[PDB]
Amino acid sequence: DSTLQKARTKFLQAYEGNMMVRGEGDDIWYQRLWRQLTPETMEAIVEQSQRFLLPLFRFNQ
DNA sequence: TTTTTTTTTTTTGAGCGACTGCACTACAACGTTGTAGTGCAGTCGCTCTTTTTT
Repeated sequence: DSTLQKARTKFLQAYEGNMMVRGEGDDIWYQRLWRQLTPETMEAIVEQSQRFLLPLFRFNQ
């Protein structure tokens, strides 16, 4: 549960950044699809990133 | 004085302060070895209000 909460914290930190760094969610291409980040679309993005971005960190050294 | 065209994004926080690991000597227990304090280095939280006057 601790890693499942820290991953949600990192996802909310990288999607919507602080008041000094522009986050990834502040973009004209993501606001057209959804206006508010629902947890269902968040889990869909998590599943797609686990399906595709896994060999990025699997072969990293 | 006449006239020619062209579709590609990129970037952005760092100093303050603590936690822990590794080393190194000072000093007491058993010349050598275990306990304690300090310093250097890598890693990690955090954080930067409030508003209205013709």
